[PDB]
Amino acid sequence: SPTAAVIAEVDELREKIKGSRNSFRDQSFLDQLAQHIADAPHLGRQPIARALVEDLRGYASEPRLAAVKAHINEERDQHIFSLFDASYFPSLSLEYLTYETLPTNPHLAARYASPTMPVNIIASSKGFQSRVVVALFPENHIDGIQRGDDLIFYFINKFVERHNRITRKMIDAVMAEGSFPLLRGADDRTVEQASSWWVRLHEYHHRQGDMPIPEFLRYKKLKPLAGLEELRVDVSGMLVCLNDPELPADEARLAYEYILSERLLRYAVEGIPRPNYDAVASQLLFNYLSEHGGIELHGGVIRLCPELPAVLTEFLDRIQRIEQRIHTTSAEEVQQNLLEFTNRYTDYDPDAKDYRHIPFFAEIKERLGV
Amino acid sequence: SPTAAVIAEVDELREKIKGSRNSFRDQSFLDQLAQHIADAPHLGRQPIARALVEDLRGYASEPRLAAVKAHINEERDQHIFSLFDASYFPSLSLEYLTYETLPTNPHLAARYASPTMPVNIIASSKGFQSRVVVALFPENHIDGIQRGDDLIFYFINKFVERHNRITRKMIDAVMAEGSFPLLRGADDRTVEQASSWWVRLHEYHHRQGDMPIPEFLRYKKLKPLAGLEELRVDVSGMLVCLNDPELPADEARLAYEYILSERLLRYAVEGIPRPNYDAVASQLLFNYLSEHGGIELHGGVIRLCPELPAVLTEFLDRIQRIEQRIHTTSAEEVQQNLLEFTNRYTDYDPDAKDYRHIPFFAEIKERLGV
Ligand SMILES: C[C@H](O)[C@H](O)[C@H]1CNc2nc(N)[nH]c(=O)c2N1
Ligand SMILES: C[C@H](O)[C@H](O)[C@H]1CNc2nc(N)[nH]c(=O)c2N1
Ligand SMILES: CC[C@H](C)[C@H](N)C(=O)O
Ligand SMILES: CC[C@H](C)[C@H](N)C(=O)O
Ligand SMILES: [Fe+2]
Ligand SMILES: [Fe+2]
Repeated sequence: SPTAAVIAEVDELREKIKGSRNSFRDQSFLDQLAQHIADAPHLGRQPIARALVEDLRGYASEPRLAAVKAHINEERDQHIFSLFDASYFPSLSLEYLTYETLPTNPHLAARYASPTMPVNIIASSKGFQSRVVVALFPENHIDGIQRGDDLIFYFINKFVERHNRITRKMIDAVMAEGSFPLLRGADDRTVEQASSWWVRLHEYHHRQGDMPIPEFLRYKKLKPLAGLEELRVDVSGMLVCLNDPELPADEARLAYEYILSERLLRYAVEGIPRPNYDAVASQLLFNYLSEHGGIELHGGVIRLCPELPAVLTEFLDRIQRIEQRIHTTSAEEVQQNLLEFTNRYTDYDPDAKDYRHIPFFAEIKERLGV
Repeated sequence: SPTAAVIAEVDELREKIKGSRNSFRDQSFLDQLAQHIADAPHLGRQPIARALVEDLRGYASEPRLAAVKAHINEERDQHIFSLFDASYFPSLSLEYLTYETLPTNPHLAARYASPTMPVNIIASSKGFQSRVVVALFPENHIDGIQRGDDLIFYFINKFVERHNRITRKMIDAVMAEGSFPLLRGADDRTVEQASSWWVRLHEYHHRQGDMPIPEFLRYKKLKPLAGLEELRVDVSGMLVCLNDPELPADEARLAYEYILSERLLRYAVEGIPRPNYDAVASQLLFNYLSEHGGIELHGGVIRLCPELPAVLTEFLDRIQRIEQRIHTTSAEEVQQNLLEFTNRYTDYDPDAKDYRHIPFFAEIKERLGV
C-alpha cells in the first residue's frame, strides 16, 4: 500500500521526535525535522509535505504554517499532514491522515454555512488513532492560529463508533420503548449522515447569538460554562431539525433523534470521578426537562413527552435571556448568572467548587460501566 | 448460606427503596423500612438489625444511628448494616457486609494510633460491591455524624485488586529495573499487609500538623488542595517507614515501596478527561521530584535516585512551611500559597481553572489504557 508506506515514514519520524515537544518551535530542531521530511522516500514526494517543509524552514521569521494550511483549506487533495501542539489532544505531534468527505444536504450547507468538514479517516498516523482525537482545529497546528474561514475537521467515523458502543446501549437500557424509532437498527451510513448534520449545526451555532465563540471563548471555558455553551448550540441544532421546513423531513427527524440521544444519554455520563463539561450541561438538561415537563421518569426509565419541542424552546429562550444582558452588564456578570442557572439543575459541591454526577446517571454509570 | 440469605433480603429491600432517597429521613418512610427489616426472616433477627430498627424507629426525636454505631464501634461482631447517604459513594443506600480483620503491628498501632479498621469484605450487599466504595466513614450513615473515636473502615481487598490491575502493569512499563524489588511477584497477603500500614498511617497523619482535618477540611476540598493533603499524609507515612526504627524492617520497607508506587504511578493516572484530586498531587510529586533530584527519567522510564529520602523530606518540609503560616495569616492566604506551589509543578489551565494530565502521564494513559 502506497499510503501505508507514507504513514510508516511519518510514524517513524513521530517516534524519533517524541521526547522533543519543548523544541517544536526551536529553529535548529525544525531545520532537522524539515530535512528528514524532505528526504523521506515516499512522504517527501507529497505536495503537502513540501508545503510543511517550507513552513518549517521559514518558521524563525514567519511563525505560521501558511503553506500547509493553504493546501488543506483549498482541498488540493484529501491529505492532512503537519506538526501539532494541542494540549487537549496530547497524542498529536507529527501526524498524517487521508480523509473522505461526506454528502451534505444543499439547504443545510447554504443556510447554516461554516467551514466544517465532517469526514471519515481512511488511514492515519498513530497520534490520530487515539480515541481522544475526534476533531482537528486550525489552532492545533504549532502556529496556534485560527481564522474564521479555516477548515475545521470532525472525524465522523469516531462519532459513529461512540454512538454504536455507548449511545445504543444507553437507549436500550434507559429509555422508554419506542423513544428513538428512527435510530433503532439504523445502519452506520444513516448515523453517519445524522452525525454530519450535528457537527455542521454545532459549528454554525457557536458563532451565533449574543456571546458567540471565539469572541467570548475565554468566558466559556470553566467546566459548567463550556458545557452550557455546547448545550446552547446543540439545542439550537435540535430545534433547527424540528423547525426548518426546507430540510428533508426524514433526514431532519433522524438528526434530531441523534442529537437529542447524544446529549440526553452519552454526554450525560462522561467523566470519572466527576462529570466533565459535557456531562454537567447534559445533567442540567435532564433536570430542567424533568422539572419543566419535557421528559418523565417512570421507574428509572425516561419518557420523551410530546411537549418536548416546546420545552426545548423554553430552555434555549432562557439561555438567550441570560446572554442578552451582555448588552447592559459585564461578561463576568453574565457568567455568574449562567452559573446560577446551571447550579439550580446540577449537583454542585460549593466547598469543592466542582460537580458530582447526579444520582440518576451515577447509577447508570455503575450499571452499564459507562 | 445463612449470610447469603441475609444479604439476599438486604438486596431485595435495597431494590424496593432505590427510588426513595429523598425520603430517607422521613419518619413515615423510616417506620415502614424498619418494619420490613424487622420482618425479614433472616436479616431481622441479627443483633445489628435490631439496632438499626430501633434507631430508625426513633429517628424523629433522635436523628442519630446510635445503637448501630455502638454495635459497630464495640465490634460486637463483624457485620455492618445501616442506611447510608454518602454523596461520594452514591451506590450506598440500605447495605450490609461482613468483614475480616487483618494482622496488626503493635508498634504501628500504638505510636500512630487512630480508630482505623483495615478489613477485607467477605460478603456484602450490592452497594458495597461498587469499585468506588473503598472505605466507610461514620458520617456516611444517614445521621451524617462523625466522632473522633468512631471506627473508620478501609476495604483492603479492593486496594489489593487495584494494585494488581493498575500498579503492577505500570511498574513494569514505567519504572527502571529494580525500583520496587519487594513488590515484584508479591502475593496478595504481602500487598494486603502493606496496604493496611498505608491506611493506618494515612488516617493518623491527616490529624497531625498545623492544618489538620477535619478541622480545616472545608479549606482542603478544592481539587488541588484535596490532593495535596492526601500527598502530605502519604509522604509523611513514606518517611515514617524509612525513619522509625521500632517498625519491623522488612514490613517497613515493603510499606514504603507500596505507598511510593501507588502515589508515583496508580494515583498519577486517575481521572478522565482531567486528573482527579489524587492525580493532580501525584503529578506535583512527579515534577517536584524530577526538578529537585529525587527521580530521573532515562528512556521514558523512572529511576529512583538514592537521594530520594532527602528530597521527600524537603518536599514535606516545604508543605509544612506553607501550612505553618496559618498561625500568622488566614486560611485563605494559606490556600493561595498551597495552590501557587501546586501550580508550579502541574499543568494548570487558568481560563478553565482546572488541570490537564501532564504529558508524561497522558502518554501512559494512552499506552496502557489506564
Ligand atoms: C464551549 C466549550 O468551550 C467547547 O469546548 C467549545 C470550545 N471551542 C470550540 N471551537 C470550535 N471551532 N468548535 C467547537 O465546537 C468548540 N467547542
Ligand atoms: C484531603 C482530601 O480532602 C481527602 O479526600 C480527605 C478527605 N476526608 C478524609 N477523612 C478521613 N477520616 N480520612 C481520609 O483519609 C480523608 N481524606
Ligand atoms: C459536541 C462537540 C464535541 C464533539 C463534544 N464536546 C466532544 O468532545 O465529543
Ligand atoms: C489514600 C486515600 C484514598 C484511598 C485515595 N484518595 C483513594 O481514593 O483511593
Ligand atoms: Fe463545541
Ligand atoms: Fe485521606
